[PDB]
Amino acid sequence: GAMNSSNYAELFNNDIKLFVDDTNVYRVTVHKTFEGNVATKAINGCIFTLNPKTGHLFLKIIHTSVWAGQKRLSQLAKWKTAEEVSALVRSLPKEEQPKQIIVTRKAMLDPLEVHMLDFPNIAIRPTELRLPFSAAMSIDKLSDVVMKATEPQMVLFNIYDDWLDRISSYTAFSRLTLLLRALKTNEESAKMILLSDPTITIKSYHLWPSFTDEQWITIESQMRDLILTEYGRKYNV
Amino acid sequence: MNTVPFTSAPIEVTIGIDQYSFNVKENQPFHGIKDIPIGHVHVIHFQHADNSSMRYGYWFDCRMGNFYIQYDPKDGLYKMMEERDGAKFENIVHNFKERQMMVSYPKIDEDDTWYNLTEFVQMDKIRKIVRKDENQFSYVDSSMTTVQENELSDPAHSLNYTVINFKSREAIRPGHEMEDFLDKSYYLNTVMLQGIFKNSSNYFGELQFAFLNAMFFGNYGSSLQWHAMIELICSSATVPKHMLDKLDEILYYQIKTLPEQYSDILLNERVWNICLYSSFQKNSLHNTEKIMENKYPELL
Ligand SMILES: CSc1ncccc1C(=O)N1CCCC1
Ligand SMILES: CSc1ncccc1C(=O)N1CCCC1
Repeated sequence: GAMNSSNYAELFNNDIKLFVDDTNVYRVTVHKTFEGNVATKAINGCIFTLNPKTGHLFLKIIHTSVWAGQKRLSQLAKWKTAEEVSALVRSLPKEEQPKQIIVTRKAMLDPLEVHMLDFPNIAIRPTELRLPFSAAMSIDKLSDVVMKATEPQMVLFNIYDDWLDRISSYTAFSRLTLLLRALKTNEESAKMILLSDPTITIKSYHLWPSFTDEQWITIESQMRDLILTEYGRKYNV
Repeated sequence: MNTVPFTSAPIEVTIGIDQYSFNVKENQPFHGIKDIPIGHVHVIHFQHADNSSMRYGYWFDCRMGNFYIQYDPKDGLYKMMEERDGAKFENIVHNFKERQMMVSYPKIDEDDTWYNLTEFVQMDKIRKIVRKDENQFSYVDSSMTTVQENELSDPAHSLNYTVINFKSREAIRPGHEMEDFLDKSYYLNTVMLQGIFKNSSNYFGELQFAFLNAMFFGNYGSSLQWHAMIELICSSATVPKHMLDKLDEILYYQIKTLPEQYSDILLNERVWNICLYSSFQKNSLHNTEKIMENKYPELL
Protein backbone atom coordinates (compact mmCIF):
# COMPACT_ATOMS: atom_id res chain seq x y z
CA GLY A 1 0.00 0.00 0.00
CA ALA A 2 1.46 3.33 1.10
CA MET A 3 5.19 3.90 1.51
CA ASN A 4 6.29 5.27 4.89
CA SER A 5 9.02 5.11 7.55
CA SER A 6 8.24 1.51 8.56
CA ASN A 7 8.95 0.13 5.07
CA TYR A 8 11.64 2.64 4.02
CA ALA A 9 14.25 0.01 3.03
CA GLU A 10 12.02 -1.48 0.34
CA LEU A 11 13.20 1.39 -1.85
CA PHE A 12 16.64 -0.21 -2.15
CA ASN A 13 15.75 -3.84 -2.79
CA ASN A 14 16.07 -5.43 -6.22
CA ASP A 15 12.45 -4.94 -7.37
CA ILE A 16 12.55 -2.14 -9.98
CA LYS A 17 10.63 0.92 -8.81
CA LEU A 18 10.25 4.56 -9.75
CA PHE A 19 9.27 7.65 -7.78
CA VAL A 20 7.20 10.15 -9.78
CA ASP A 21 7.00 13.75 -8.62
CA ASP A 22 4.72 16.13 -10.52
CA THR A 23 5.26 19.36 -8.52
CA ASN A 24 7.24 21.00 -11.31
CA VAL A 25 5.09 19.94 -14.28
CA TYR A 26 2.84 23.04 -14.40
CA ARG A 27 4.78 26.17 -13.47
CA VAL A 28 3.60 29.78 -13.78
CA THR A 29 4.52 33.34 -12.98
CA VAL A 30 1.58 35.46 -11.78
CA HIS A 31 1.52 39.04 -13.03
CA LYS A 32 -0.69 42.11 -13.40
CA THR A 33 -2.35 42.96 -16.73
CA PHE A 34 -2.46 46.46 -18.18
CA GLU A 35 -6.05 46.73 -16.93
CA GLY A 36 -4.89 45.81 -13.43
CA ASN A 37 -6.23 42.25 -13.49
CA VAL A 38 -4.06 39.20 -12.72
CA ALA A 39 -2.93 36.65 -15.27
CA THR A 40 -0.50 33.77 -15.41
CA LYS A 41 2.29 33.01 -17.86
CA ALA A 42 3.40 29.38 -17.97
CA ILE A 43 7.06 28.45 -18.05
CA ASN A 44 8.67 25.16 -18.92
CA GLY A 45 8.33 22.38 -16.38
CA CYS A 46 9.42 18.80 -15.89
CA ILE A 47 8.34 15.40 -14.59
CA PHE A 48 10.80 14.01 -12.01
CA THR A 49 10.86 10.21 -12.41
CA LEU A 50 13.59 8.60 -10.36
CA ASN A 51 14.85 5.05 -9.74
CA PRO A 52 16.03 5.34 -6.09
CA LYS A 53 18.23 2.23 -6.32
CA THR A 54 20.28 3.22 -9.38
CA GLY A 55 19.91 7.01 -9.39
CA HIS A 56 18.57 7.00 -12.94
CA LEU A 57 16.48 10.13 -13.48
CA PHE A 58 14.13 10.29 -16.46
CA LEU A 59 13.57 14.05 -16.70
CA LYS A 60 10.68 14.67 -19.11
CA ILE A 61 10.67 18.35 -19.97
CA ILE A 62 7.18 19.84 -20.26
CA HIS A 63 7.26 22.64 -22.80
CA THR A 64 4.72 25.48 -22.39
CA SER A 65 3.20 24.62 -25.79
CA VAL A 66 1.47 21.62 -24.24
CA TRP A 67 -0.80 24.01 -22.32
CA ALA A 68 -1.83 26.09 -25.33
CA GLY A 69 -5.58 26.31 -25.64
CA GLN A 70 -6.21 23.99 -22.74
CA LYS A 71 -8.46 24.56 -19.70
CA ARG A 72 -8.11 23.50 -16.05
CA LEU A 73 -4.36 23.21 -16.38
CA SER A 74 -3.61 22.09 -12.83
CA GLN A 75 -5.89 19.10 -13.45
CA LEU A 76 -4.56 18.49 -16.94
CA ALA A 77 -1.02 18.51 -15.57
CA LYS A 78 -1.70 15.42 -13.49
CA TRP A 79 -3.10 13.52 -16.50
CA LYS A 80 -0.24 14.72 -18.75
CA THR A 81 2.19 13.46 -16.10
CA ALA A 82 0.42 10.09 -16.04
CA GLU A 83 0.39 9.95 -19.86
CA GLU A 84 4.14 10.58 -20.06
CA VAL A 85 5.00 8.07 -17.30
CA SER A 86 2.89 5.41 -19.02
CA ALA A 87 4.62 6.22 -22.33
CA LEU A 88 8.01 5.84 -20.60
CA VAL A 89 7.09 2.44 -19.17
CA ARG A 90 5.92 1.23 -22.59
CA SER A 91 9.20 2.38 -24.13
CA LEU A 92 11.26 0.26 -21.74
CA PRO A 93 11.99 -3.43 -22.37
CA LYS A 94 9.86 -5.72 -20.25
CA GLU A 95 12.77 -6.58 -17.96
CA GLU A 96 13.39 -2.85 -17.22
CA GLN A 97 9.79 -1.93 -16.52
CA PRO A 98 9.06 -1.07 -12.88
CA LYS A 99 7.17 -3.36 -10.57
CA GLN A 100 5.97 -0.37 -8.53
CA ILE A 101 5.53 3.36 -9.17
CA ILE A 102 5.41 5.55 -6.05
CA VAL A 103 3.75 8.98 -6.54
CA THR A 104 4.78 11.76 -4.19
CA ARG A 105 1.27 13.37 -4.25
CA LYS A 106 -1.96 11.42 -3.76
CA ALA A 107 -3.75 13.33 -6.54
CA MET A 108 -1.56 11.41 -9.02
CA LEU A 109 -2.98 7.99 -8.02
CA ASP A 110 -6.13 7.91 -10.16
CA PRO A 111 -4.57 9.56 -13.25
CA LEU A 112 -1.65 7.11 -13.20
CA GLU A 113 -3.81 4.08 -12.34
CA VAL A 114 -6.08 4.86 -15.29
CA HIS A 115 -3.20 5.36 -17.74
CA MET A 116 -1.60 2.10 -16.50
CA LEU A 117 -4.65 -0.20 -16.78
CA ASP A 118 -2.75 -2.15 -19.46
CA PHE A 119 -0.16 -2.98 -16.75
CA PRO A 120 -2.23 -4.60 -13.99
CA ASN A 121 0.87 -6.09 -12.36
CA ILE A 122 2.50 -2.67 -11.76
CA ALA A 123 1.55 -1.37 -8.33
CA ILE A 124 0.75 2.35 -8.06
CA ARG A 125 1.52 3.51 -4.51
CA PRO A 126 1.34 6.74 -2.53
CA THR A 127 3.80 7.67 0.18
CA GLU A 128 3.51 9.22 3.62
CA LEU A 129 7.04 10.62 3.30
CA ARG A 130 7.38 14.36 2.59
CA LEU A 131 10.07 14.21 0.00
CA PRO A 132 11.81 17.38 -1.17
CA PHE A 133 11.74 16.57 -4.87
CA SER A 134 10.16 19.94 -5.68
CA ALA A 135 13.65 21.38 -5.17
CA ALA A 136 14.97 19.53 -8.24
CA MET A 137 14.75 22.79 -10.15
CA SER A 138 17.34 24.17 -7.71
CA ILE A 139 19.93 21.85 -9.28
CA ASP A 140 21.49 24.21 -11.78
CA LYS A 141 22.07 21.79 -14.64
CA LEU A 142 18.50 20.45 -14.40
CA SER A 143 16.95 23.93 -14.30
CA ASP A 144 19.12 24.93 -17.30
CA VAL A 145 18.01 22.12 -19.57
CA VAL A 146 14.33 22.73 -18.66
CA MET A 147 14.41 26.50 -19.27
CA LYS A 148 16.33 26.18 -22.56
CA ALA A 149 13.99 23.58 -24.07
CA THR A 150 12.16 24.76 -27.18
CA GLU A 151 10.17 21.51 -27.62
CA PRO A 152 9.18 18.47 -25.51
CA GLN A 153 12.31 16.51 -24.65
CA MET A 154 13.41 13.71 -22.33
CA VAL A 155 16.84 14.07 -20.71
CA LEU A 156 18.53 11.27 -18.76
CA PHE A 157 20.70 11.88 -15.71
CA ASN A 158 22.14 9.93 -12.81
CA ILE A 159 21.15 12.05 -9.82
CA TYR A 160 23.80 10.30 -7.67
CA ASP A 161 26.75 11.11 -10.02
CA ASP A 162 29.32 8.34 -9.22
CA TRP A 163 28.41 8.02 -5.55
CA LEU A 164 27.34 4.39 -5.83
CA ASP A 165 30.96 3.40 -6.49
CA ARG A 166 31.64 4.27 -2.85
CA ILE A 167 28.29 4.17 -0.98
CA SER A 168 25.10 2.16 -0.97
CA SER A 169 21.83 3.33 -2.53
CA TYR A 170 20.31 3.81 0.92
CA THR A 171 23.08 6.25 1.83
CA ALA A 172 22.96 7.91 -1.61
CA PHE A 173 19.22 8.51 -1.38
CA SER A 174 19.71 9.88 2.13
CA ARG A 175 22.37 12.28 0.87
CA LEU A 176 20.16 13.33 -2.02
CA THR A 177 17.15 14.02 0.21
CA LEU A 178 19.30 16.02 2.63
CA LEU A 179 20.72 18.13 -0.21
CA LEU A 180 17.26 18.73 -1.65
CA ARG A 181 15.69 19.53 1.72
CA ALA A 182 18.46 22.13 2.24
CA LEU A 183 18.01 23.66 -1.21
CA LYS A 184 14.27 23.76 -0.52
CA THR A 185 14.62 25.46 2.87
CA ASN A 186 17.33 27.98 1.89
CA GLU A 187 18.52 27.73 -1.69
CA GLU A 188 21.03 30.58 -1.48
CA SER A 189 22.81 29.20 1.57
CA ALA A 190 22.69 25.61 0.31
CA LYS A 191 24.29 26.66 -2.95
CA MET A 192 26.84 28.72 -1.00
CA ILE A 193 27.81 25.59 0.98
CA LEU A 194 28.10 23.47 -2.13
CA LEU A 195 30.29 25.86 -4.12
CA SER A 196 32.17 27.90 -1.48
CA ASP A 197 35.44 26.05 -2.27
CA PRO A 198 36.52 26.76 -5.88
CA THR A 199 39.01 23.85 -5.80
CA ILE A 200 36.14 21.31 -5.75
CA THR A 201 34.49 21.29 -9.14
CA ILE A 202 31.49 19.69 -10.80
CA LYS A 203 32.56 17.35 -13.56
CA SER A 204 30.97 18.12 -16.91
CA TYR A 205 29.07 14.81 -16.70
CA HIS A 206 27.89 15.29 -13.06
CA LEU A 207 25.35 17.38 -11.18
CA TRP A 208 27.09 17.82 -7.83
CA PRO A 209 30.70 18.62 -6.86
CA SER A 210 33.45 15.99 -6.67
CA PHE A 211 33.70 15.84 -2.88
CA THR A 212 35.86 13.28 -1.18
CA ASP A 213 34.30 11.01 1.43
CA GLU A 214 35.64 13.27 4.18
CA GLN A 215 34.40 16.39 2.42
CA TRP A 216 30.91 14.91 2.02
CA ILE A 217 30.79 14.48 5.80
CA THR A 218 31.57 18.18 6.25
CA ILE A 219 29.07 19.13 3.53
CA GLU A 220 26.36 16.92 5.04
CA SER A 221 26.95 18.46 8.46
CA GLN A 222 26.80 22.00 7.05
CA MET A 223 23.48 21.08 5.41
CA ARG A 224 21.95 19.76 8.62
CA ASP A 225 23.08 22.98 10.34
CA LEU A 226 21.39 25.02 7.61
CA ILE A 227 18.16 23.07 7.97
CA LEU A 228 18.29 23.44 11.75
CA THR A 229 19.27 27.12 11.39
CA GLU A 230 16.29 27.83 9.10
CA TYR A 231 14.05 25.87 11.44
CA GLY A 232 15.06 28.20 14.26
CA ARG A 233 14.70 31.36 12.17
CA LYS A 234 11.28 30.19 10.99
CA TYR A 235 9.84 29.25 14.40
CA ASN A 236 11.82 31.70 16.62
CA VAL A 237 13.46 28.79 18.48
CA MET B 1 -56.34 -10.33 -8.76
CA ASN B 2 -54.11 -13.35 -7.96
CA THR B 3 -53.34 -15.41 -4.89
CA VAL B 4 -50.34 -17.06 -3.24
CA PRO B 5 -51.71 -19.66 -0.80
CA PHE B 6 -49.65 -21.04 2.09
CA THR B 7 -49.86 -24.67 3.12
CA SER B 8 -49.35 -23.61 6.76
CA ALA B 9 -47.20 -21.33 8.95
CA PRO B 10 -45.39 -23.64 11.38
CA ILE B 11 -42.79 -21.14 12.56
CA GLU B 12 -43.28 -17.58 13.72
CA VAL B 13 -42.23 -15.26 10.91
CA THR B 14 -42.56 -11.70 9.65
CA ILE B 15 -43.91 -11.93 6.08
CA GLY B 16 -43.38 -9.15 3.53
CA ILE B 17 -45.35 -8.70 0.34
CA ASP B 18 -43.86 -5.86 -1.68
CA GLN B 19 -43.67 -2.83 0.65
CA TYR B 20 -46.11 -4.34 3.22
CA SER B 21 -45.35 -6.67 6.12
CA PHE B 22 -47.20 -8.52 8.87
CA ASN B 23 -46.41 -10.91 11.70
CA VAL B 24 -47.57 -14.53 11.75
CA LYS B 25 -47.45 -16.39 15.05
CA GLU B 26 -46.19 -19.98 15.38
CA ASN B 27 -48.89 -22.37 14.09
CA GLN B 28 -51.29 -19.49 13.41
CA PRO B 29 -54.10 -20.33 10.92
CA PHE B 30 -52.49 -18.42 8.09
CA HIS B 31 -53.01 -19.62 4.55
CA GLY B 32 -51.74 -16.89 2.32
CA ILE B 33 -52.20 -13.62 0.50
CA LYS B 34 -55.04 -12.75 -1.88
CA ASP B 35 -55.94 -9.81 -4.15
CA ILE B 36 -52.37 -9.43 -5.50
CA PRO B 37 -52.39 -6.93 -8.38
CA ILE B 38 -51.86 -8.38 -11.77
CA GLY B 39 -49.46 -6.57 -14.04
CA HIS B 40 -46.46 -6.16 -11.80
CA VAL B 41 -43.71 -8.34 -10.48
CA HIS B 42 -43.98 -8.95 -6.78
CA VAL B 43 -41.73 -10.16 -3.95
CA ILE B 44 -42.80 -12.22 -0.96
CA HIS B 45 -40.19 -12.23 1.77
CA PHE B 46 -39.49 -13.63 5.19
CA GLN B 47 -37.66 -12.97 8.44
CA HIS B 48 -37.93 -15.68 11.02
CA ALA B 49 -38.78 -14.54 14.53
CA ASP B 50 -36.26 -16.88 16.17
CA ASN B 51 -33.37 -16.00 13.85
CA SER B 52 -33.54 -12.65 12.10
CA SER B 53 -30.38 -13.79 10.32
CA MET B 54 -30.95 -14.90 6.64
CA ARG B 55 -33.91 -12.64 5.63
CA TYR B 56 -34.88 -14.24 2.23
CA GLY B 57 -37.71 -14.16 -0.42
CA TYR B 58 -39.04 -14.85 -3.90
CA TRP B 59 -39.65 -12.63 -6.93
CA PHE B 60 -42.61 -13.84 -8.98
CA ASP B 61 -45.27 -12.77 -11.51
CA CYS B 62 -48.64 -14.49 -11.04
CA ARG B 63 -49.18 -14.33 -14.79
CA MET B 64 -46.45 -16.95 -15.25
CA GLY B 65 -47.91 -19.72 -13.10
CA ASN B 66 -49.73 -20.72 -9.94
CA PHE B 67 -47.36 -20.31 -6.99
CA TYR B 68 -47.73 -21.23 -3.34
CA ILE B 69 -45.57 -21.30 -0.20
CA GLN B 70 -44.85 -24.37 1.93
CA TYR B 71 -42.52 -24.58 4.90
CA ASP B 72 -39.73 -27.16 4.57
CA PRO B 73 -38.75 -28.47 8.03
CA LYS B 74 -35.55 -30.00 6.70
CA ASP B 75 -34.09 -26.91 5.04
CA GLY B 76 -35.83 -24.69 7.59
CA LEU B 77 -37.40 -22.16 5.30
CA TYR B 78 -40.58 -21.15 3.57
CA LYS B 79 -40.25 -22.30 -0.05
CA MET B 80 -42.09 -21.10 -3.14
CA MET B 81 -43.42 -23.89 -5.33
CA GLU B 82 -45.39 -24.05 -8.59
CA GLU B 83 -48.63 -26.06 -8.74
CA ARG B 84 -49.07 -27.41 -12.26
CA ASP B 85 -52.57 -28.87 -11.61
CA GLY B 86 -54.72 -25.83 -12.34
CA ALA B 87 -57.99 -27.22 -10.99
CA LYS B 88 -56.35 -28.41 -7.79
CA PHE B 89 -54.96 -24.91 -7.21
CA GLU B 90 -58.22 -23.05 -7.91
CA ASN B 91 -59.99 -25.43 -5.53
CA ILE B 92 -57.41 -24.91 -2.78
CA VAL B 93 -57.57 -21.13 -3.02
CA HIS B 94 -61.38 -21.05 -3.05
CA ASN B 95 -61.57 -23.07 0.20
CA PHE B 96 -59.06 -20.76 1.92
CA LYS B 97 -60.97 -17.65 0.80
CA GLU B 98 -64.30 -19.08 1.98
CA ARG B 99 -62.75 -19.73 5.39
CA GLN B 100 -61.20 -16.21 5.29
CA MET B 101 -57.78 -17.69 6.04
CA MET B 102 -55.94 -15.18 3.82
CA VAL B 103 -54.72 -11.61 4.22
CA SER B 104 -55.59 -9.15 1.48
CA TYR B 105 -52.90 -7.30 -0.45
CA PRO B 106 -53.69 -3.99 1.10
CA LYS B 107 -53.45 -1.65 -1.88
CA ILE B 108 -54.84 1.86 -1.45
CA ASP B 109 -56.43 3.09 -4.67
CA GLU B 110 -54.60 6.46 -4.78
CA ASP B 111 -51.32 4.65 -4.34
CA ASP B 112 -48.89 4.06 -7.21
CA THR B 113 -45.88 3.32 -4.98
CA TRP B 114 -45.32 -0.25 -6.13
CA TYR B 115 -45.74 0.58 -9.80
CA ASN B 116 -43.30 3.45 -9.40
CA LEU B 117 -40.72 1.18 -7.76
CA THR B 118 -41.04 -1.61 -10.35
CA GLU B 119 -41.91 0.34 -13.54
CA PHE B 120 -39.00 -1.15 -15.57
CA VAL B 121 -38.55 -4.43 -13.65
CA GLN B 122 -39.48 -7.55 -15.64
CA MET B 123 -39.45 -11.18 -14.54
CA ASP B 124 -37.49 -12.20 -17.61
CA LYS B 125 -34.64 -9.90 -16.62
CA ILE B 126 -34.78 -10.90 -12.94
CA ARG B 127 -34.30 -14.52 -14.03
CA LYS B 128 -31.08 -13.62 -15.89
CA ILE B 129 -29.67 -11.88 -12.82
CA VAL B 130 -30.78 -14.77 -10.56
CA ARG B 131 -30.00 -18.03 -12.34
CA LYS B 132 -32.25 -20.99 -11.45
CA ASP B 133 -33.91 -21.83 -14.72
CA GLU B 134 -36.12 -24.73 -13.56
CA ASN B 135 -38.31 -22.31 -11.56
CA GLN B 136 -40.41 -19.40 -12.82
CA PHE B 137 -39.78 -17.43 -9.60
CA SER B 138 -36.45 -16.25 -8.18
CA TYR B 139 -34.96 -16.69 -4.72
CA VAL B 140 -32.88 -13.90 -3.19
CA ASP B 141 -31.50 -13.52 0.34
CA SER B 142 -29.39 -11.18 2.53
CA SER B 143 -26.12 -13.06 2.02
CA MET B 144 -26.00 -13.73 -1.72
CA THR B 145 -22.93 -12.10 -3.35
CA THR B 146 -22.77 -10.36 -6.76
CA VAL B 147 -20.43 -11.52 -9.61
CA GLN B 148 -18.33 -8.34 -8.99
CA GLU B 149 -18.08 -9.18 -5.22
CA ASN B 150 -16.75 -12.70 -6.14
CA GLU B 151 -14.13 -11.34 -8.61
CA LEU B 152 -12.72 -9.24 -5.76
CA SER B 153 -17.80 -17.84 -3.89
CA ASP B 154 -20.45 -20.30 -5.16
CA PRO B 155 -21.41 -19.18 -8.71
CA ALA B 156 -24.82 -20.93 -8.79
CA HIS B 157 -25.98 -18.68 -5.92
CA SER B 158 -24.72 -15.34 -7.26
CA LEU B 159 -26.52 -12.14 -8.28
CA ASN B 160 -25.42 -11.66 -11.93
CA TYR B 161 -25.70 -7.84 -12.05
CA THR B 162 -23.86 -6.04 -14.91
CA VAL B 163 -20.28 -5.29 -13.66
CA ILE B 164 -19.65 -1.47 -13.40
CA ASN B 165 -15.99 -0.50 -12.71
CA PHE B 166 -14.87 3.16 -13.37
CA LYS B 167 -11.20 2.14 -13.51
CA SER B 168 -11.43 -0.70 -16.01
CA ARG B 169 -10.45 -1.06 -19.63
CA GLU B 170 -14.13 -1.35 -20.46
CA ALA B 171 -14.74 2.08 -18.95
CA ILE B 172 -11.74 3.84 -20.50
CA ARG B 173 -10.87 4.23 -24.20
CA PRO B 174 -7.13 4.06 -24.93
CA GLY B 175 -6.16 7.64 -25.66
CA HIS B 176 -9.18 9.18 -23.92
CA GLU B 177 -8.08 8.36 -20.38
CA MET B 178 -8.71 11.74 -18.79
CA GLU B 179 -11.77 12.38 -20.92
CA ASP B 180 -13.46 9.07 -20.17
CA PHE B 181 -12.57 9.06 -16.46
CA LEU B 182 -13.87 12.56 -15.75
CA ASP B 183 -16.92 12.33 -18.09
CA LYS B 184 -18.35 8.82 -18.16
CA SER B 185 -20.71 9.39 -21.15
CA TYR B 186 -18.86 6.92 -23.41
CA TYR B 187 -19.17 4.20 -20.80
CA LEU B 188 -22.84 5.01 -20.09
CA ASN B 189 -24.11 5.55 -23.62
CA THR B 190 -21.94 3.36 -25.84
CA VAL B 191 -20.66 0.55 -23.62
CA MET B 192 -23.60 0.13 -21.30
CA LEU B 193 -26.74 1.46 -22.98
CA GLN B 194 -26.07 0.70 -26.65
CA GLY B 195 -23.82 -2.29 -25.95
CA ILE B 196 -24.99 -4.28 -22.91
CA PHE B 197 -28.47 -3.10 -21.87
CA LYS B 198 -29.68 -2.15 -25.38
CA ASN B 199 -32.03 0.54 -23.98
CA SER B 200 -32.56 2.69 -20.91
CA SER B 201 -35.59 0.69 -19.76
CA ASN B 202 -33.44 -2.40 -19.15
CA TYR B 203 -30.84 -0.27 -17.33
CA PHE B 204 -33.50 1.23 -15.06
CA GLY B 205 -34.99 -2.23 -14.49
CA GLU B 206 -31.69 -3.53 -13.10
CA LEU B 207 -31.23 -0.33 -11.07
CA GLN B 208 -34.70 -0.70 -9.54
CA PHE B 209 -34.21 -4.43 -8.85
CA ALA B 210 -30.88 -3.73 -7.15
CA PHE B 211 -32.52 -1.11 -4.92
CA LEU B 212 -35.37 -3.43 -3.96
CA ASN B 213 -33.03 -6.34 -3.09
CA ALA B 214 -30.81 -4.01 -1.02
CA MET B 215 -33.86 -2.64 0.89
CA PHE B 216 -35.91 -5.79 1.36
CA PHE B 217 -33.11 -8.31 2.05
CA GLY B 218 -30.35 -6.02 3.47
CA ASN B 219 -28.16 -7.34 0.59
CA TYR B 220 -24.95 -5.22 0.57
CA GLY B 221 -23.93 -6.22 -2.99
CA SER B 222 -27.30 -5.02 -4.40
CA SER B 223 -26.78 -1.70 -2.56
CA LEU B 224 -23.32 -1.33 -4.29
CA GLN B 225 -24.86 -2.01 -7.76
CA TRP B 226 -27.70 0.51 -7.16
CA HIS B 227 -25.24 3.30 -6.15
CA ALA B 228 -22.90 2.38 -9.08
CA MET B 229 -25.72 2.69 -11.65
CA ILE B 230 -26.76 6.09 -10.22
CA GLU B 231 -23.22 7.40 -10.15
CA LEU B 232 -22.58 6.29 -13.74
CA ILE B 233 -25.49 8.45 -14.96
CA CYS B 234 -24.73 11.46 -12.73
CA SER B 235 -21.04 11.36 -13.74
CA SER B 236 -21.88 11.54 -17.48
CA ALA B 237 -22.08 14.98 -19.09
CA THR B 238 -24.23 13.72 -21.98
CA VAL B 239 -27.40 11.93 -20.91
CA PRO B 240 -30.69 11.95 -22.84
CA LYS B 241 -33.16 14.38 -21.28
CA HIS B 242 -35.82 11.70 -20.91
CA MET B 243 -33.44 9.46 -18.97
CA LEU B 244 -32.62 12.22 -16.50
CA ASP B 245 -36.26 13.04 -15.97
CA LYS B 246 -37.10 9.37 -15.45
CA LEU B 247 -34.13 8.84 -13.13
CA ASP B 248 -35.34 11.71 -10.97
CA GLU B 249 -38.73 10.02 -10.66
CA ILE B 250 -37.23 6.59 -9.98
CA LEU B 251 -34.96 7.84 -7.20
CA TYR B 252 -37.66 10.05 -5.73
CA TYR B 253 -39.91 7.05 -5.05
CA GLN B 254 -37.00 4.95 -3.77
CA ILE B 255 -35.98 7.60 -1.26
CA LYS B 256 -39.63 8.13 -0.36
CA THR B 257 -40.06 4.42 0.42
CA LEU B 258 -36.83 3.84 2.33
CA PRO B 259 -37.39 3.29 6.06
CA GLU B 260 -36.29 6.46 7.81
CA GLN B 261 -34.22 4.38 10.24
CA TYR B 262 -32.29 2.38 7.58
CA SER B 263 -30.79 5.40 5.82
CA ASP B 264 -27.50 4.53 7.67
CA ILE B 265 -27.39 0.96 6.10
CA LEU B 266 -28.93 1.80 2.65
CA LEU B 267 -27.45 5.23 1.62
CA ASN B 268 -23.78 6.05 0.62
CA GLU B 269 -22.85 9.57 1.74
CA ARG B 270 -20.14 9.95 -0.90
CA VAL B 271 -22.28 8.94 -3.87
CA TRP B 272 -25.29 11.07 -2.92
CA ASN B 273 -23.33 14.24 -2.11
CA ILE B 274 -21.30 13.79 -5.30
CA CYS B 275 -24.43 13.13 -7.35
CA LEU B 276 -26.57 15.95 -5.97
CA TYR B 277 -23.92 18.64 -5.46
CA SER B 278 -20.76 18.07 -7.55
CA SER B 279 -21.72 15.98 -10.60
CA PHE B 280 -22.67 17.01 -14.12
CA GLN B 281 -26.29 16.28 -13.19
CA LYS B 282 -26.22 18.13 -9.85
CA ASN B 283 -29.05 20.36 -11.15
CA SER B 284 -31.07 17.74 -13.04
CA LEU B 285 -32.63 15.78 -10.15
CA HIS B 286 -34.93 18.36 -8.59
CA ASN B 287 -37.47 15.97 -7.08
CA THR B 288 -34.82 13.66 -5.68
CA GLU B 289 -32.76 16.53 -4.26
CA LYS B 290 -35.79 18.05 -2.55
CA ILE B 291 -36.91 14.83 -0.84
CA MET B 292 -33.32 13.99 0.13
CA GLU B 293 -32.74 17.45 1.65
CA ASN B 294 -35.98 17.33 3.62
CA LYS B 295 -35.81 13.69 4.76
CA TYR B 296 -32.09 12.93 5.20
CA PRO B 297 -30.34 16.30 5.62
CA GLU B 298 -27.83 14.73 8.03
CA LEU B 299 -26.36 12.56 5.26
CA LEU B 300 -25.60 15.82 3.43
C1 LIG C 1 -28.19 -2.99 2.83
S1 LIG C 1 -26.58 -3.48 3.43
C2 LIG C 1 -26.98 -4.23 4.94
N1 LIG C 1 -28.28 -4.27 5.26
C3 LIG C 1 -28.63 -4.90 6.37
C4 LIG C 1 -27.72 -5.52 7.21
C5 LIG C 1 -26.40 -5.46 6.88
C6 LIG C 1 -26.01 -4.81 5.74
C7 LIG C 1 -24.57 -4.71 5.44
O1 LIG C 1 -23.93 -5.68 5.11
N2 LIG C 1 -23.98 -3.51 5.53
C8 LIG C 1 -22.58 -3.25 5.25
C9 LIG C 1 -22.45 -1.72 5.19
C10 LIG C 1 -23.84 -1.13 5.48
C11 LIG C 1 -24.71 -2.31 5.93
C1 LIG D 1 -21.16 -2.41 -8.02
S1 LIG D 1 -19.84 -1.66 -7.06
C2 LIG D 1 -19.11 -3.02 -6.26
N1 LIG D 1 -19.72 -4.21 -6.36
C3 LIG D 1 -19.14 -5.25 -5.74
C4 LIG D 1 -17.95 -5.16 -5.03
C5 LIG D 1 -17.35 -3.93 -4.95
C6 LIG D 1 -17.95 -2.85 -5.56
C7 LIG D 1 -17.32 -1.54 -5.43
O1 LIG D 1 -17.78 -0.69 -4.68
N2 LIG D 1 -16.20 -1.27 -6.16
C8 LIG D 1 -15.53 0.02 -6.08
C9 LIG D 1 -14.46 0.00 -7.17
C10 LIG D 1 -14.67 -1.28 -7.96
C11 LIG D 1 -15.55 -2.18 -7.09
